[PDB]
Amino acid sequence: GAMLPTLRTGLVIAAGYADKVRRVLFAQLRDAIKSGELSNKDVAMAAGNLNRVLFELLVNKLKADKLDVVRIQIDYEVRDSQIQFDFSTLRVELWRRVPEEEIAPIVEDFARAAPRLLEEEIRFTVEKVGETDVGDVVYRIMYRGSDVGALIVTPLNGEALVRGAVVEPTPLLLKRTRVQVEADRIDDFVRESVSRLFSEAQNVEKREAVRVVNEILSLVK
Amino acid sequence: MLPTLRTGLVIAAGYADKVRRVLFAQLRDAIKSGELSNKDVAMAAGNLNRVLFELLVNKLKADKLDVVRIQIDYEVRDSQIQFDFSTLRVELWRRVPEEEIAPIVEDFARAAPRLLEEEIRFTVEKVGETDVGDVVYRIMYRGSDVGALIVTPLNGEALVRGAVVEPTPLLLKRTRVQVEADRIDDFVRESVSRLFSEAQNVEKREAVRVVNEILSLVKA
Amino acid sequence: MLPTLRTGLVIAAGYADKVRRVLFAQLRDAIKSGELSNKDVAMAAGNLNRVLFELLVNKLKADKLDVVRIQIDYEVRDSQIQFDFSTLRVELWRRVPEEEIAPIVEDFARAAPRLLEEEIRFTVEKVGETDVGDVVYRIMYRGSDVGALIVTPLNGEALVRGAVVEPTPLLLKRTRVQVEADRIDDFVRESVSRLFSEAQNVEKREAVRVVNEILSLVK
Amino acid sequence: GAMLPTLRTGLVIAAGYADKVRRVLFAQLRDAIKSGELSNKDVAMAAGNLNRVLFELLVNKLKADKLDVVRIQIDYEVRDSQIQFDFSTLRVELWRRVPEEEIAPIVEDFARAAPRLLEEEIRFTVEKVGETDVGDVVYRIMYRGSDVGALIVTPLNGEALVRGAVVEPTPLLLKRTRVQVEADRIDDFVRESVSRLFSEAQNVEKREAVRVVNEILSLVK
Repeated sequence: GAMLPTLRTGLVIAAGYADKVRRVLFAQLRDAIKSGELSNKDVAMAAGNLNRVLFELLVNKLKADKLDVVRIQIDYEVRDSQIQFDFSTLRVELWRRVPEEEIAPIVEDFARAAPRLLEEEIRFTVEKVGETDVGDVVYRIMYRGSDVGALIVTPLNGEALVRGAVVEPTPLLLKRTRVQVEADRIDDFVRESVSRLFSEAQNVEKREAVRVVNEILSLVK
Repeated sequence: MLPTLRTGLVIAAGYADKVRRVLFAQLRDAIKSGELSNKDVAMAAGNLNRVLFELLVNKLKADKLDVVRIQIDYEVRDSQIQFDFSTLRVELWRRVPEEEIAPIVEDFARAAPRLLEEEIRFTVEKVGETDVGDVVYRIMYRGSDVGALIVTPLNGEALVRGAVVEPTPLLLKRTRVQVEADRIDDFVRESVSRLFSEAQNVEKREAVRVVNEILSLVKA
Repeated sequence: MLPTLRTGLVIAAGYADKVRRVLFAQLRDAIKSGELSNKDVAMAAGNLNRVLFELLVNKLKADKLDVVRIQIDYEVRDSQIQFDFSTLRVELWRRVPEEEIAPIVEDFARAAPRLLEEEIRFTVEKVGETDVGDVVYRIMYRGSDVGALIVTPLNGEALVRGAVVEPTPLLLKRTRVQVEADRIDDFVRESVSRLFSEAQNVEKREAVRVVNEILSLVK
Repeated sequence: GAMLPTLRTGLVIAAGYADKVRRVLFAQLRDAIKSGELSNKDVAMAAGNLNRVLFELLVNKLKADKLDVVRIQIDYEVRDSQIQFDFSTLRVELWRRVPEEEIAPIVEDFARAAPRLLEEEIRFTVEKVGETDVGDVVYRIMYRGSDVGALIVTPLNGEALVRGAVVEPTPLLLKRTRVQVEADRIDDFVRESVSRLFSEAQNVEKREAVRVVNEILSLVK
């Protein structure tokens, strides 16, 4: 009734799936082999059997190219000195390669505009989402009309505290910042200043940005 | 020549964190030594990620569940990181929808047990003979070249060794059989599948190497 | 700046395959483009591996079950890889014998289950006011600094949030508690463990960023 | 019952064990989460609790430094939307850092000689093991007095085929090579030529060399 361990290859070029499967299976069963529950031979045969099935599935049925990408997982049971895969748990993902002829032109041309983009300031817009229990105001942040983050403003007297994050086009964290407000409406000040505020935000992991966006949005909902 | 930032294969939704993590790993010594600040590296990765966003999401229309692999050279000058955009390479692989894959995977879940029951059927074709008179055969699976074997005739007996890469990598270790020299060809054609039903499961790279070693003996 | 072959952490027994695999991966594009052959790369990795063997076994006296991390710069000249040995760096960690580790782990393993669910006790030390008048506290575990807490006094209420990195990373999200302003110090010293007993389990890196964000407001 | 899944960190610097533990557990339980069998919260708490316990073991009991390396594994059972660790399966390995001050000077000195050490053929020695049933001669190969490989010699007529493999000081495969030599001179020939032969051997992965050595040694008797 307990969950079974799972053989997972992660992403691998299709030409390499067989040795990925074998190496992962050996790594997972290293202790079973040292303990004498299983022999090397047992594990090699189990991996070889699974590769034999995958070959028919990936190469003959799905027609995967050797330069495509696959990810495979399957659960297995080791008991009574025998390994059995549970094929009802087999999952296969496939990604098909975009021909270089199609990509390279685009990349080449784009690389010419790149040195500009590296430095050029990101322009964002905002729309009000609501207020918190404590009277903070929450805004959604957008990049080219699409939602990418959130901002939270705490009104003071002719100033305010601002904090927020965006996930795109690069993940940024705007740490608590105190700013003088020169506009009757906080709304007006947020509209004209959001891009300037983020021009000094810090670069972080996407995961961190996502957490902060979600925390802020949760305070209004 | 320059260090290269390399992501390896990554799901597109995760490319930015991979870029950041790889760059920090590569420049950990330059930071520990004060040559660069944590901030310098974060900003470099951040700026690169911004550029990659426009490329991947706009120009290449990559979906977040696609796979990408990215590399670009960079230089560390005067405590600044500078990317060489003429070395920017991007690879893209587009996800096959579950609808196309799931039913097919489902079939093999069902057919796997009986598929494993069957001995793998191989066929052979003579390729040539070596300097010392060993006979070399190519091995095929469903008509396509997958391997090779080599047979050394002795007096009334013979040594056999070989490998196949597909449908699973198998190494046939040196095996001694009793057979008359003038029937070795008949022997190979009749018994290739039986010989390999007892071969060793190995890495593909090993089987690939053995097949090439064998074939090279009959190619001048 | 030159490319750098880097192994990351690897058991000494396996450093050779790591060096080889990393070198091929880094030169994948130069091979494709005929700048180098597979033979050239394989041979370069092989020669480097031989040199590292001598250093590891003769000079560093590394055991095959020790851990190493190696790096060295290289360039490609006239279709041949050339290593720059002035940039060779090797780090080594020596295995603590299993015989010494196992009794300690085994004994502790017996108590682990009890310890698993038990409440973590924290203490605090007031740091002081921020510019706008929130109050920051350091959080300590067993007399050691592990986190920070920031309290924003309201009208008969206070907002509290914070984080600790040890003994496990926890994030206390924005929480509104009923407390009088003159009672805040006492409330915090009295309730910090209770508050964190229902904090969010997070990554250590998240908690670190939050602790630094908070302490920077008063440093 | 069936063998349980195992949480394994691989090698990790001690200061990073908690996040490795958390990331691996999430990766392994991603499907249980997506299926509704477990929540993100369940997994986060399981990992956090384990990390809490590991903190006491690593930092206080084994007294690991943050810059040491550790590797941790423990089995766990998931069933009925509940994660339970089996602490009787907890295994921890520790490696203590060798101070830079101590290694750096050794490495720097060695690096002076490294280039001139590549102008040098690897010197192997051999010892005869025995003959195979068909009369091939098998030798063990040694480097620094230790067994690192094997060679097999098949006498022809005034000639011989030689092949073999070593795993140290770097993995090398000597492909079938035909050489001129009288049969009663093979021992002498092998002593005098093994190092010269391996100077042109193929560089391979360690496992490839191991397999050849074993297959050659298995033929003896």
